[PDB]
Amino acid sequence: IWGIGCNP
Amino acid sequence: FEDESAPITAEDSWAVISAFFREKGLVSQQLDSFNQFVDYTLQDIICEDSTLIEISFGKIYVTKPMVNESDGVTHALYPQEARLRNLTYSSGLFVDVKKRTYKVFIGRLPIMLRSKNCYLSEATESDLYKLKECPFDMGGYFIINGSEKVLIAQERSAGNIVQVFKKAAPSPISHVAEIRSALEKGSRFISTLQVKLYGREGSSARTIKATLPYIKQDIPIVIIFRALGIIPDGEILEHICYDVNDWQMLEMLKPCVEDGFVIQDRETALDFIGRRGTALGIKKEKRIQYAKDILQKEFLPHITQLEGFESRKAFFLGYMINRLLLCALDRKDQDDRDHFGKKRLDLAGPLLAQLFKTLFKKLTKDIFRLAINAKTITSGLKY
Amino acid sequence: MIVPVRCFSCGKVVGDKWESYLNLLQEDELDEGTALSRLGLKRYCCRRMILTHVDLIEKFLRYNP
Amino acid sequence: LEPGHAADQEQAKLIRSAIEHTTLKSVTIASEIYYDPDPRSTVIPEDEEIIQLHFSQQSPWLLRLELDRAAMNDKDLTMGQVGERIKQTFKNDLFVIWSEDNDEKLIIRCRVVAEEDHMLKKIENTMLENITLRGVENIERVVMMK
Amino acid sequence: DGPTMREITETIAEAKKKVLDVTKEAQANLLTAKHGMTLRESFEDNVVRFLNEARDKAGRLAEVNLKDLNNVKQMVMAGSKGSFINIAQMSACVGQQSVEGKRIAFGFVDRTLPHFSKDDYSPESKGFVENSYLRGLTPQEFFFHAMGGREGLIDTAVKTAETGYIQR
Amino acid sequence: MTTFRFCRDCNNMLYPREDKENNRLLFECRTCSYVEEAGSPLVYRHELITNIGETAGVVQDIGSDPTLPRSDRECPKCHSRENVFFQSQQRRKDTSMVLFFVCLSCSHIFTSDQKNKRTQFS
Amino acid sequence: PRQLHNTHWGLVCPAETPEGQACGLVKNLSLMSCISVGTDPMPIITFLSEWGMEPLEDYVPHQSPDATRVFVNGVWHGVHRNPARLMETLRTLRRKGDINPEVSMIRDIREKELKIFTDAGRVYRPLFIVEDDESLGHKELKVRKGHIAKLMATEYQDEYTWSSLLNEGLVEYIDAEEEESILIAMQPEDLEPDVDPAKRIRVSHHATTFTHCEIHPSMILGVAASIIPFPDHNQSP
Ligand SMILES: [Zn+2]
Ligand SMILES: [Zn+2]
Ligand SMILES: [Zn+2]
Repeated sequence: IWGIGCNP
Repeated sequence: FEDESAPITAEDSWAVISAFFREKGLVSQQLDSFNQFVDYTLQDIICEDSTLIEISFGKIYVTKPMVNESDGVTHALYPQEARLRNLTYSSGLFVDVKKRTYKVFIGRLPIMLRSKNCYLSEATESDLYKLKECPFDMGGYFIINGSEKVLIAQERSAGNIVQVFKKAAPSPISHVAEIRSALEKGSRFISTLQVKLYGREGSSARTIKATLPYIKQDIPIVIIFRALGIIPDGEILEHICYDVNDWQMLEMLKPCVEDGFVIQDRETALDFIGRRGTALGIKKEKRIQYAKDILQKEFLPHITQLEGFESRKAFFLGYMINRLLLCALDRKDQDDRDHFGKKRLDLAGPLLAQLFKTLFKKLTKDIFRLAINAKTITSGLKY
Repeated sequence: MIVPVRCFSCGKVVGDKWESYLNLLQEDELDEGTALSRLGLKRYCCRRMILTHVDLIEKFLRYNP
Repeated sequence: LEPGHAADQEQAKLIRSAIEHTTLKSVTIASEIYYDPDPRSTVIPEDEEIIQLHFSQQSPWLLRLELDRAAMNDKDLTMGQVGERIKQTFKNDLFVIWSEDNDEKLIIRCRVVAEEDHMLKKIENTMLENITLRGVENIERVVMMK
Repeated sequence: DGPTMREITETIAEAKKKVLDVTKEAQANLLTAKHGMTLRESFEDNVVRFLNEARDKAGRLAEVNLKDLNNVKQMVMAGSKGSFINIAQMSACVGQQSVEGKRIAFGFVDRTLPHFSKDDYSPESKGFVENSYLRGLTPQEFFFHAMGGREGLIDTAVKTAETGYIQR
Repeated sequence: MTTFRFCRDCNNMLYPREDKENNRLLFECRTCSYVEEAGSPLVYRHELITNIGETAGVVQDIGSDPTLPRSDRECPKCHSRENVFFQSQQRRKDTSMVLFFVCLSCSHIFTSDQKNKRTQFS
Repeated sequence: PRQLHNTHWGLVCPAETPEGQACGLVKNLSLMSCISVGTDPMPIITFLSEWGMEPLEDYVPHQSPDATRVFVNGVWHGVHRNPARLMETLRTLRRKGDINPEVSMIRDIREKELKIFTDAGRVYRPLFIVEDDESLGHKELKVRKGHIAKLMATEYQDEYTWSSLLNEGLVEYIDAEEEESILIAMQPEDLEPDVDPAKRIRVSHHATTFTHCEIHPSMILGVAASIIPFPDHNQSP
């Protein structure tokens, strides 16, 4: 949802 | 004053949409699929194997919805009553047999509400209110034993479509080109074809072998082309690689040519296959004949099953090999098994056609043994 | 099904303004906003009561038995 | 890294290349097999200098690999290293020669020392995959960080 | 703040320049691969670092603004529900969607949706959602955010199962 | 670049044979007894790093392909500004992101690769 | 299988799937999705050879590489040089109604292939057709205000129908497979040749290639999601 290295 | 040729605006969209829903409503996928069954598919099934060793089936008629009464006339049946009275909103099936020395009732077909065959399809608004059926019912379902039943669309992969796939680091096969050919009508004989590329990058002589049905061994593709009448190397590679300049692809095949050297003619080719599909006591001709029939009916059936179409399959087999190589050469990515364009959604229509076929094939078996069990059908469908 | 007797939130009697409201639209060709204020529905709780109601009884009455 | 060398971004690079596995496949541009009959003079123009320069049994078939200088000096590799590695791979069962580190092209030439063209394609393969030029078995990527 | 929204918009507009230049660079074959990485791997790497820096800085700009009256901020200052990431997606940029650790893949041949052209690695094409929830998402931003959304639902199902068996 | 030949008579693949006495390369058939001399001495070539495939797809009707991006660079030949461009059609991970343009006026293929290392792009 | 694929756009709702085990395996068709019912290919396969499709039995590749190969329902029926005019015709025929709208025809120019689909089970949706047959300006949607007036004219009278639009080449049906070969405009407005700061930010219309235009983007949604207010301001899950 958020971005790469985070949630989708 | 409002130039009819003036560009359209974003707001003008809903008009085009309302028009869409005004014509199809919300469950046209259901209705349309089922109507296609009743109207066309139903008949087409009565003509497949519509003959026995004579007795042949002719035309089909689908009654409006009626009820089988115990101690009573056959009544007309309206959905509202079918629900309440735990019935099955179905209509009778009548065929047209031709008994030749060498109508007729045949089962009940449950009917989808609001389909051409249903009583509510032509009903006006007040006709509905009198019939105790909400004018808001969209109806893409069936009424079986009193309960409303829906056939959920079953999604599956499409047929007759080449697809190459890489393979797990362990297996001896580095790539596979697959097709699951089947016939549109008649009987859907789905005999899978697999063109495998043996050996991983860096293995010695990566060979290509196909997998024919009923044959207990993968056959080098060159032997198959020759079995199909295409004998010389040059001619075979020409069906695979369509560019005389693509030395890399041509090079990937060198080991294929070598792998099929021994077999230098159509008969020896056919015998080669016939043997991997026949016991050790069978005479040459029978073997060769076995391989001919296989390549004719079990091999790439979606193309043809008739006779003089060997060149048509050689080019298609070559096509598959082309696409397989095009992937092994890192020039195309292996096919995406999740692309929706290669899926298909089965609905009431298609679904109802598998049962009906199979069932009609049982009713057709019994006849080979007015001596007609109508229940074989009305039960299977209802079941 | 039918015009609620009163406004859920405050109690205002509203079960007596449905026919009026209906006429205020057809025969007087007014708009729901103006129509509602002229029926005395000033606070939005009572407004929504009518502006949002759905007279489904009219459809039930169309059934024979 | 060892105690007194944790800041030398350069010793870190050396150790990286000494651990990271490296086969000939990772440094080769292309491989070819030529019919080059006269072990002395060559059919290939560019390699005339390399054969003369090597004077201060063999089959007529030639295996010729073209190595890339980038991946080369990158993984800190010498023509002499790569070559001496291949040679000490195929005992006396293979004639090996290679251009020098100054020549503009990195090229290796090998001859089997009759079903030749075949043995060669197998040998060509063994080289690109089974020969370790430098590094440890299994260790593939090797990244530095601070 | 009216001004903050201008600052936030430009902050992203700046990231699309940084990403646009790394493209021209890479399209010229000037990008240098980081040892043990493909050009394309390090290319993506940078675009993702760029975009995230944007998302982040866009979020702080929004965080800083909110007064003490701001109820969302009041909840955060106390501990009860809400974090930076939440305020940031509502007010400033929503962020970059992603499935399996990468930007939205070319489902169609060489493109994310049939509305783009082939070989479009721009942020708009590959899943960066510029708008906040407040501003609303565009159809493309919406689908991409649903793709990312589904990934979470899927392994919330998995993660759920796999843990009830491990604990046992 | 091992462009190989087939038999004159039977159209079968030819194989590399050595004339030991005169030390030269021949290609014989293994079906009949045909045999010819060789064009080049190159018998086999394996490109670990390849370029072929990059340009695949440059067809005459390539400009009518609506999905393709268009630019207005200048082709080194006719200087026209009607271009259609795509990335490398090879499907390797170790590929660059260089662009290949196609002059829609004279169908000339040019690149954005500032390290242009080839002349034909084939 | 349970992941939301790109090719699901417009055909299956991106939001309505059940949580849990059936997640992503149980889908819902978007408001305007339909499913092919099936058509006979004979007519098409006949027209094809009447129009220059060389039979596979007489196809020699080294003698015509540039040839495009044609497939119908998976069958490679033949080859055809200059397929461009055949494709123009095929589309015109379908836009008349001489070829069933339901039929999917795709031309992959770079791949030298032309594929036709007549089988049942293919999911498709309707899009506005955009061609430049209009002199006055540039490329425009073939549906004009005059058409919409007739549509609404037939509404108010409760005869210009959805089928009329199909018959007059104004709208087309499109399946995921064909969707591959086209470029779609999101809003008919970005076919056009100091900004409200409250609006959401959007991208440009650098497209002089548009072949179609979405009827309305909110149609990617299914029935359930079509009831959520402002679903585009909500978190995905
Ligand atoms: Zn009130
Ligand atoms: Zn011969
Ligand atoms: Zn030019």
